[PDB]
Amino acid sequence: GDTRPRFLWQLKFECHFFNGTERVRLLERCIYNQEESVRFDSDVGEYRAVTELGRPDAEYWNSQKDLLEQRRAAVDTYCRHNYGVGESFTVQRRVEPKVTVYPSKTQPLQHHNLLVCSVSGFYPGSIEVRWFRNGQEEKAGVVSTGLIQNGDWTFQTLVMLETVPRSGEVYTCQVEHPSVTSPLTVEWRA
Amino acid sequence: EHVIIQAEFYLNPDQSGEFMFDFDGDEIFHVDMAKKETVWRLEEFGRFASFEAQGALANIAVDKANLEIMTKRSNYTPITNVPPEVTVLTNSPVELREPNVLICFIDKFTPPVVNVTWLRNGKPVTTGVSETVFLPREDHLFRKFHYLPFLPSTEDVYDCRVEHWGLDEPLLKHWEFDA
Amino acid sequence: VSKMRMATPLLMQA
Repeated sequence: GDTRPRFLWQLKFECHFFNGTERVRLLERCIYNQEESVRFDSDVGEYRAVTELGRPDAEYWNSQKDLLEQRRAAVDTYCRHNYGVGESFTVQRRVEPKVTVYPSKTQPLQHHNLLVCSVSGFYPGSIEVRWFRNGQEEKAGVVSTGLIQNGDWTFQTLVMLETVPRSGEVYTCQVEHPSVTSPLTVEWRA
Repeated sequence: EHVIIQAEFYLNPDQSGEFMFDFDGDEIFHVDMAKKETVWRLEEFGRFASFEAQGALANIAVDKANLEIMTKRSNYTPITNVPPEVTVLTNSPVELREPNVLICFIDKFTPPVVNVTWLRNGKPVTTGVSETVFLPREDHLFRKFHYLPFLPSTEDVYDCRVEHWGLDEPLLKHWEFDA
Repeated sequence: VSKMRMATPLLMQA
């Protein structure tokens, strides 16, 4: 069948923004297969061979100072321009999380069980989840899936709590996120 | 910190090209090479911004030429097939008979060529399903999402069959509800 | 405002 070698070429123009358009850094990187070969860093002002394979291109492009000028200016004409274009629906995007608490398994009480705090469909990805037992924060026995990207500009995450639930116990999951004025709390009574 | 990435790639001999913009790991839009038009990830995006898709093709042209120059300079050193990690999950906790979406998450792979089909009870599904193009990674591997809207039931099992040159055989990632 | 600008790839030699 089709058994030919494959040859991949990638080009990435990376605009890095710190404190908005206050501090900007342009990274133009060329990757052959799995190997970055040549790179432009606006902090440096010129191309640098990341590997020997990309040295011809670095020398070749650096020899043209007018191209270097345009590249340095790109921080404004390109990076800062695009930031402003999409800022409204990207940097300012905020989607409130849906928070649900439920026992992992159906267990009679007084037996080990995981308390699952489901936090799904939120944006952006910055988030803080906290477990409480009867008003007291519990930092031990917390297993997390970490931040999960859905691919549709939403994130989800599961923060689980190792517990042996007693009748009368109150468990609270507190969620903090840029999309809410105050912490979201959800209770589960054993 | 925020990061906007203009990501392009070209693959030989497949002759596959891609042009997309990325924001903090999410796709803003990509250019459909065949139709020569901008496709926004979220359609709302197209109401606040525009892109001359035609320019993306000029770039891909240069990329293709550069690839062949590079291919030769490397004495025809081919890419190593790195098989993907595959994960199936729902975009929300499952409630029997309550609308949901299965997410086939394909990750950490290269080259950006893959074959994905959903199987319900051993049979392909096409109705309602959608996918994303290949998302770029900092290690220069790729990321990809496949979706399948569905009503959870105790009577159905699902599989996300993934084909990639890095695999010795098709990879099935099972998902089913358990009472 | 208000269209996305793209950076252009430089061409190699030979």
